[PDB]
Amino acid sequence: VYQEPTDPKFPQQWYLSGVTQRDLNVKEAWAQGFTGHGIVVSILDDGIEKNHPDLAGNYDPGASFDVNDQDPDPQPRYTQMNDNRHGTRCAGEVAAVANNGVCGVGVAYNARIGGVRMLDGEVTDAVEARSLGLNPNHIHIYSASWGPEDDGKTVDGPARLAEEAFFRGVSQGRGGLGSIFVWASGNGGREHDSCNCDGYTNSIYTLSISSATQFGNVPWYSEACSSTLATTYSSGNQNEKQIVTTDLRQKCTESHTGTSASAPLAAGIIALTLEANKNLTWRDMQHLVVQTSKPAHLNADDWATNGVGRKVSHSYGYGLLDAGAMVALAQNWTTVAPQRKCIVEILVEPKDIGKRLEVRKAVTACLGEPNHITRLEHVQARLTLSYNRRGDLAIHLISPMGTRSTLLAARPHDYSADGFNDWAFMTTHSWDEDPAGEWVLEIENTSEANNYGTLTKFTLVLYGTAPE
Amino acid sequence: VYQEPTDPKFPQQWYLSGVTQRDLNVKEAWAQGFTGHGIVVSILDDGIEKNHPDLAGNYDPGASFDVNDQDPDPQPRYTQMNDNRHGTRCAGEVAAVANNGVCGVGVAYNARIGGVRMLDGEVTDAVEARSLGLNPNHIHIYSASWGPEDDGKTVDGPARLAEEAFFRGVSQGRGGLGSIFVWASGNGGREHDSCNCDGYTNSIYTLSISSATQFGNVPWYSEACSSTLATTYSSGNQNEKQIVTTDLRQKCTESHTGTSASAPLAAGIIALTLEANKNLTWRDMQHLVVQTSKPAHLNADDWATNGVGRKVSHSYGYGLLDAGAMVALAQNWTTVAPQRKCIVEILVEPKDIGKRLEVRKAVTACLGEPNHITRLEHVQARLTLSYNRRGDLAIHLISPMGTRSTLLAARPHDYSADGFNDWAFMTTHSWDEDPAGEWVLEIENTSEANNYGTLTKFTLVLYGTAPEGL
Amino acid sequence: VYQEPTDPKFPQQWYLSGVTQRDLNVKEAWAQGFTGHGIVVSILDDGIEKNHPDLAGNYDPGASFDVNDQDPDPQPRYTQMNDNRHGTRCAGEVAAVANNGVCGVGVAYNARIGGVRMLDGEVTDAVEARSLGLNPNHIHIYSASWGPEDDGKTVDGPARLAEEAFFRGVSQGRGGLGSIFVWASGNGGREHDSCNCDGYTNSIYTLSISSATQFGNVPWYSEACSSTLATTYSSGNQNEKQIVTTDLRQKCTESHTGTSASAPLAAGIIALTLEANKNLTWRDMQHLVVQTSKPAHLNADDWATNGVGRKVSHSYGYGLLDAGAMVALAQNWTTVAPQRKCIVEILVEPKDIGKRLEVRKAVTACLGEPNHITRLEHVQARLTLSYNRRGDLAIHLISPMGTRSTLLAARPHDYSADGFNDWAFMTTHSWDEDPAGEWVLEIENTSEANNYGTLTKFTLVLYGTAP
Amino acid sequence: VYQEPTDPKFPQQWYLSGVTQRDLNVKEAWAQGFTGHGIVVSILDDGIEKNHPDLAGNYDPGASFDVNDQDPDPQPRYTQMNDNRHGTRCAGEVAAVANNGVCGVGVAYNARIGGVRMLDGEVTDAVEARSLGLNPNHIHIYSASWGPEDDGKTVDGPARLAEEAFFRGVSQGRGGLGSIFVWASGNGGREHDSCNCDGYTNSIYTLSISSATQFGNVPWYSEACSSTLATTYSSGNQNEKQIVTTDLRQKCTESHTGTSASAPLAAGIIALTLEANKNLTWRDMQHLVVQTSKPAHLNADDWATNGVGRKVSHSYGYGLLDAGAMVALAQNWTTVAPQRKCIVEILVEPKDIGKRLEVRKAVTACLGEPNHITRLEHVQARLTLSYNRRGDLAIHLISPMGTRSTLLAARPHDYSADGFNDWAFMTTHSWDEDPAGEWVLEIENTSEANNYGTLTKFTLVLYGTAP
Amino acid sequence: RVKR
Amino acid sequence: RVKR
Amino acid sequence: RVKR
Amino acid sequence: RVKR
Ligand SMILES: *[C@@H]1O[C@H](CO[C@H]2O[C@@H](C)[C@@H](O)[C@@H](O)[C@@H]2O)[C@@H](O[C@@H]2O[C@H](CO)[C@@H](O[C@@H]3O[C@H](CO[C@H]4O[C@H](CO)[C@@H](O)[C@H](O)[C@@H]4O[C@@H]4O[C@H](CO)[C@@H](O)[C@H](O)[C@H]4NC(C)=O)[C@@H](O)[C@H](O[C@H]4O[C@H](CO)[C@@H](O[C@@H]5O[C@H](CO)[C@@H](O[C@@H]6O[C@H](CO)[C@H](O)[C@H](O)[C@H]6O)[C@H](O)[C@H]5NC(C)=O)[C@H](O)[C@@H]4O[C@@H]4O[C@H](CO)[C@@H](O[C@@H]5O[C@H](CO)[C@H](O)[C@H](O)[C@H]5O)[C@H](O)[C@H]4NC(C)=O)[C@@H]3O)[C@H](O)[C@H]2NC(C)=O)[C@H](O)[C@H]1NC(C)=O
Ligand SMILES: *[C@@H]1O[C@H](CO)[C@@H](O)[C@H](O)[C@H]1NC(C)=O
Ligand SMILES: [Ca+2]
Ligand SMILES: [Ca+2]
Ligand SMILES: [Ca+2]
Ligand SMILES: [Ca+2]
Ligand SMILES: [Ca+2]
Ligand SMILES: [Ca+2]
Ligand SMILES: [Ca+2]
Ligand SMILES: [Ca+2]
Repeated sequence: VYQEPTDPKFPQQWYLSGVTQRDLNVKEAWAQGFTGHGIVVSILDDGIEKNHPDLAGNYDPGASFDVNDQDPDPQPRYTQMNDNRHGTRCAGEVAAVANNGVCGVGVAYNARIGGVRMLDGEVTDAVEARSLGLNPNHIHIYSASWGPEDDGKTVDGPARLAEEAFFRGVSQGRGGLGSIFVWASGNGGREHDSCNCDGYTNSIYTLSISSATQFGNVPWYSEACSSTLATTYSSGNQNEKQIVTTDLRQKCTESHTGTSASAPLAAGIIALTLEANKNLTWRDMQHLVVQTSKPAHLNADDWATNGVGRKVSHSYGYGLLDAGAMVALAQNWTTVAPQRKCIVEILVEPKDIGKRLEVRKAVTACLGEPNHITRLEHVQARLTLSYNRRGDLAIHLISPMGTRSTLLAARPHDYSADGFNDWAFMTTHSWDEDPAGEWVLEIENTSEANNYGTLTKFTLVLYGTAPE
Repeated sequence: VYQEPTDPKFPQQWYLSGVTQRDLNVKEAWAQGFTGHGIVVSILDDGIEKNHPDLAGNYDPGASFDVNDQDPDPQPRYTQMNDNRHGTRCAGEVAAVANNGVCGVGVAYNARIGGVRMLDGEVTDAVEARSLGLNPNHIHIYSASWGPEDDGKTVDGPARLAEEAFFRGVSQGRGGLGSIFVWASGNGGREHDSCNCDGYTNSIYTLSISSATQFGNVPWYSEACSSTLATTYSSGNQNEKQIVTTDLRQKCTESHTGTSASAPLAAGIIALTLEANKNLTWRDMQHLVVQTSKPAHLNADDWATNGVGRKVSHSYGYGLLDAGAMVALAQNWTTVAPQRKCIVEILVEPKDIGKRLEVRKAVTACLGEPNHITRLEHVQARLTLSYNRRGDLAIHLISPMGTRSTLLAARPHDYSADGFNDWAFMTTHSWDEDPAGEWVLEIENTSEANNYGTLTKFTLVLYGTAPEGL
Repeated sequence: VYQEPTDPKFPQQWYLSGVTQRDLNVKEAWAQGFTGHGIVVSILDDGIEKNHPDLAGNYDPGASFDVNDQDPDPQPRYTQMNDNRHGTRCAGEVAAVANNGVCGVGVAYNARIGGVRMLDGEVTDAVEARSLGLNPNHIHIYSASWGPEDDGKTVDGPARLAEEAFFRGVSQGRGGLGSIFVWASGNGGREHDSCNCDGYTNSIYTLSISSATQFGNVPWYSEACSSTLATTYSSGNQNEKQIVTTDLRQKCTESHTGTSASAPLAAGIIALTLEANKNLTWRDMQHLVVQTSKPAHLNADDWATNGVGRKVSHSYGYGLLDAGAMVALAQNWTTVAPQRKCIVEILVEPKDIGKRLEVRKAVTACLGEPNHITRLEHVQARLTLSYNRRGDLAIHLISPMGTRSTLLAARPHDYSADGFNDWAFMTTHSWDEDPAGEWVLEIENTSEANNYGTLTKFTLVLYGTAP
Repeated sequence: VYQEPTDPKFPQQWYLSGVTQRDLNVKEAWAQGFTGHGIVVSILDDGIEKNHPDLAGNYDPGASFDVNDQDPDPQPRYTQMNDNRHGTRCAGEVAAVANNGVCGVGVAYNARIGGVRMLDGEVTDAVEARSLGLNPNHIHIYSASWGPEDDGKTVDGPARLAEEAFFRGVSQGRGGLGSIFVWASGNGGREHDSCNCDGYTNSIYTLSISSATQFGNVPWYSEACSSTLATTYSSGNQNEKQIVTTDLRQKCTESHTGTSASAPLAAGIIALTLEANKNLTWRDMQHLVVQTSKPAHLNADDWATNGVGRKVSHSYGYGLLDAGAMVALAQNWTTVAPQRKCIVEILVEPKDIGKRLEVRKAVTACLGEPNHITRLEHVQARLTLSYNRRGDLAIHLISPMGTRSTLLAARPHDYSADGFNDWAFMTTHSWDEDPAGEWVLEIENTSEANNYGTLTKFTLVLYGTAP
Repeated sequence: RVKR
Repeated sequence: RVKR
Repeated sequence: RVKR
Repeated sequence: RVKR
């Protein structure tokens, strides 16, 4: 009879297992024999305390590097305030050692954990590209808890080399199965930030993960957006428990917070899933998350059912990750058909936005062509527009099957007059729906100011597979 | 016994077969039984006259589409000046039908030829992406004889979707072997244009092809650059012959000119090579071109030998394509090792360019890492700089083995004050060299004017492999 | 004797009159019989509630128009957050009706007040040009409390048609005497914005007005720059009083704030001045402001005396406006000599700014030519330069007589790499000085960062007269 | 009574006095006693050989200056090729001395002639501004035979300071009557250049002058456009006579060519007109040119009659200048009413140009406003558009009274993808018409290529008067 | 353009 | 880039 | 884009 | 600027 961890803080890890059956259902995966054996996970952050008593046992030099110092040692730079404890805390959540009488345990406590020190300095394009593409054939999963500023005023994403790294990793990583990039959706909730304005979380190459409080509420730091895929527990208000993990200076903390705690927990769960089926492709993994994530017990004011009967929320994606279900579905999973990419120009003849603009277009989804799609995966609405007050805009995309995705909600702190230039707002909400039919783009000025601008380009890019 | 084409204009196709032997040596490939059977080539241009008497026989609807009109019919739009005859002329050079008593023959006269009408209208990013990614598993080779303005003033390249199309095609096309993109290097010679300022020819995903006149000289329209890979014959001065091919309105022309005639000729030769070995990857193909191309009988004032003993020219790349050699070396070719990508940041601290600037850096080429490279393929010198008069700049990159690549030569008509923003000047001149050692970047003001500017970023990206064995 | 207004809120209008002599000293102008009679003022903003109980009496349809909707009615668009109350508030400060038992009174309570609705929509070049050039021979004074974004990151100014409107109005307005354009200097203080990066306030055609708190301190929203001409009171911290005026929905407010309250108060004072002397040219008016404004009681850490003995500050220009003095000097005033314009190319050959750059040049100010100047008015330092981080630059201009004008102070939020393209930084601090001598331009990187750039053009344009 | 010049080359000056009675009709003006006395003209070019035997007599140091070298002496820089003979040739056409037994004579042979050396070096904004604004109250007429490159590929005009200079000179020059700026329309005919792409000739402040050959044909170098006002004779084909004037090294030439010969001849004629009436304003002068210019004998394929019955051509404006008529009409001229400026925003949203675009709008011409216009003068169609191949565009503007002005004809050498940014195409063809009614803008792709672009702004600016 |  |  |  |  499988014996759960004996670590001193395991009882405090309410999110791994805590009766109430209000957790990530990890114990069920462990019992089936899945704990991360043979899986390698790397934390792209400010470094990893490789000699930490609860990490040393699973530390992997091969999944580590210091890109900031161009050296193989990822040891964090120690400071009075412990500014560079971020990476270490994330590491522990993925693979803190189990049954060693120290702190708690990671989701994949038998996996190998490494760290890439790349945030402690100027984070250039080359630095991100080298981090994202480090040991594509040794590291299976990359966990990144960082991104553009979460002030609710910025629109930024990977540059040239990083963009190449993402595609390269997804195509050639893991011997062609594709690197798995797990991302924290963002902490700009209080600023009303939108994670669709974050090119890393908005990327189709990453599994953007959001948070939920112990009592199943939307955390105060949570950013809503249509690109989020799933959720994992994290910190909440003053009365809710937080995450337990390894901290700098060989310590143990019970107060790790934010979406930064959610991404690594997801990485751990994804690690268990890989052990259960090492042949899952980067796309297979996203399919598993969509099919097994549970919306139950997660409160939100926007749960909506899509065209294929699944509930989705802009705060939680498809719901809370379910380790047990993930592992179970992975075992007999048939790898998905080749990825098709259908590009359709909705308009290249300018249109005035004014107070509100609606663009409707009948789409055949490349019918009669090799990229014909009948089962959607990611959907990108590539917009190029000019507006005087960007944050006043709210953009929605409605699929033929009626699924209304909020590509962009109002951002009160965004006063930019720069608009958007070929920005690819991405939605996961129409996953598995048939794209054939009439699509509708909605752009509206949520303010009473008499704002103005022009939509000059709208390209709908559909990713997915052919009938089956 | 091999009986050459009996077509009326075949004798005039001096570049396919000449009495002097100064040709593309395709007859040798044909004799070995390689004429393009089973290979599909698509011309990305202004359309293809699919009902042309010398094209109909090889026309392939599956390798065709009209992106400008979102329709499957690639028929060109007829006008008084026959403005849209470009695609048809290129098609004929690749696969004009043989022994049918009409006009001449294409290099791969038994290949299937298709056309994508995408230049007759607004050529948007989405248009290019749909063209480059059309039937990745049916079309083997794409031939593109177009690019940014060749006025010697512009710096432009593929945008977001096209860039994705290129990599997607090279990764997933041909069932994972990679789509083969053949490109015309440019006709801005008279304007002193540089093809390294053309993101399509400068791309590592394309085989950029230049031209040579009948007497082996640098054509007047030829643009020099380090990204060019090989050459094919084409038009020259008033006393030199030109290319024979299918023209609009079911006609036959003996006066096709420019690098637009060279790219399709190269596509044809690449079609023969694929028939000889259907399993060559997009990289394997580039390796074959580098190894077989002949610098013989091609005049240039810049032939230089690289670190591995091969002669290279900024006007001809590694030389004239050799169909016979290509096909010969292709047959029992061993696919190359996995591609490694080494990114190295040379300079973080800004640097005054002034009159002249030299940046030297010792490079280990990712020694001790998974992307360690000891055998180079493409090399990109990614520069971000500001200058007041761009055209006055001349940039050179010197490999540890001493190969000096001209990344950018002076462009007298370029008065831009825009500089370069992460522009990846690419060189094929250090192919197969060991990248370990000291690299040198040279930036100089070729003018006597008081120009000024700053080099703010220089990232060296090395593509290649590591000499294994097992 | 003269009787002061009986309006219910007049006592609350501490800036018009108070126990302390810390006011605009308007009462003294009123007593002399100057209250705005015969003067027409127009508020270029989001509209004017023309039937407001404290505005209706002085409302003038001829000084009004709705450029946003191409219609003559300037009524503002009503919204629950009263977004378009800006114009109405400014109108009341200029000419709210007096002795009518409602709210307070305007500085020129007998002047006619109009409004141009032009900010409630896309503010195009044509919109600004039509607004600035509305009834040049009926409207004497235009009051504009708006401008480019005050985020401390932008550099913007009038476009082609608006630039034409400005010069056209200054040349042909008021039958050739010139339209008087009063401008609010900006509310980007908290962002460390510089009003020299605002082409409207930085224009020589406008009287840029700054603010001072009730206790004579630099308001938190105040932007410093060398183009500011004078100051008027306005809001300050939580312990200082604010401006009283007419608000939307026929209400009365005691909490109008910002430089938007200062411009209209200045327009009112300028209206009184015009009544006292209808023949003052647009330049005459600026001369009066320079000569009569008072530094006294206005606290700043940069008060400096210029070459002619006057104290100037980048926060207050020449000081607080003095209605009494303005009106007094206007009566005994001889219209100034014709304006001369001396253009001098300082450097056409590039220079590396690097960490610090100093350009010295001996200037004869067009000696021996028709544009010879011996008494300065506006001074423009036209710069064209490239730099990697604009906000790190600090630019100073020193006149032969030693007056150091800060053309541009550091703007921490300005990360632009666009530099400046023939931007005319303007200074009013050398007014009346003799321009002959050596001028010095100073450009310095105030940051420890490794910035870089080049100054490619420096044209000094001198405006002024000869005896 | 009056005796015509006895100068040796006067007989060769066929354009002045010719028994074909096919000339500029200057003799008629001379006879009435108008030869330029008291009028000052300045040539803005590469300098003037002030000691030339046929110029010295009329040379005026006060109308001269060397802006290139910041010195008063305008002497041209001598070169083996005499590259800098341009200014001297123009000077002679305006005021070469008469009856002195040397060369020929100028149109205003008793006027004072000066020269500004400003083209022999970098022609900066400041240089143009100082040249255009040199001695506004001493120089009456400025003659400029230069402009942006005439390659049929460029769109360029005056920069910030030059723009100011133009407006300043027109407002304050000649004691407020306005400086008169005469401009050569351009020699890019062979390149199919359009003078509406030249901001100097396209300016309303300048009288743009075109050429006509001896036999009354459109010269091969002639550029057509709607901003040209009138014409004067000049060189033509190998079988037609050319202009006689003073050349460098104290020589005399009979082969001066191009529109550069036309502008100074027009300046001379305008000098005679000023002597006949010193109080004509810069606008009065343009009115005289419009009313007195004779289309007769000028061959063109586009003569069209406008809404007020006058014939106009894009090659000749209103026709050949008539010195006699000019002088005659000047004497009895009543200065025109004040200039109104009506700005009207035409678009409500972006229009796709595609293959062809037509924009129609009903215009009231500021009815009910101070700028209401009933009699047009200049008309500007301010366009902001993007297109992939600029030279393929042809733009037309049709006035309510049916006058179709070609704002832009195809320029086969223009491959620019930069479009136009608030470019003010100007037409003089609707002069005196009533602007009230429906205006129509036409933009068409004259090529078979499938070009594309967007018109994002169209502002119609009407200049003129009311009764 | 912003109101002040 | 900011840590989360 | 121009044809070559 | 070119002379004409
Ligand atoms: C590319 O690639 C391709 C392929 O690939 C492949 O390759 C290979 C090679 C490898 O590499 C792999 O891996 C790969 O995959 C190629 O191709 C190839 O080629 C080759 C060449 O090189 C070839 O081979 C050859 O062959 C021939 C034959 O022919 C053929 O063909 C035909 C038709 O046409 C037919 O009929 C036939 O049958 C054939 O066939 C074939 O077969 C096979 C089987 O084997 C199969 O498999 C296949 O499939 C088929 N195919 C076809 C083609 O068809 C021949 O001729 C030759 O032979 C020769 O040589 C050899 C070697 O060198 C030798 O051998 C020898 O043999 C013997 C027996 O006899 C032996 O002994 C033995 O041993 C054992 C041990 O274990 C025990 O001890 C016993 O007891 C003993 O007996 C030895 O060992 C061997 N050696 C060796 C080295 O191996 C033979 O013999 C021969 O020889 C000759 O002989 C003759 C007669 O005898 C002589 O002559 C004479 O001489 C005298 C003197 O005294 C006098 O003079 C007289 O007059 C005369 O007559 C001579 O001299 C000799 N020589 C020598 C050299 O020695 C061979 O086999 C193949 O086949 C192919 N394959 C295919 C797939 O195709 C290609 O090439 C490539 N290309 C490039 C790019 O390079
Ligand atoms: C994965 O694929 C390999 C073939 O590469 C196969 O041998 C192996 O059994 C598969 N394992 C799983 C878990 O699917
Ligand atoms: Ca533990
Ligand atoms: Ca965010
Ligand atoms: Ca044939
Ligand atoms: Ca080129
Ligand atoms: Ca009142
Ligand atoms: Ca400001
Ligand atoms: Ca004479
Ligand atoms: Ca021209």
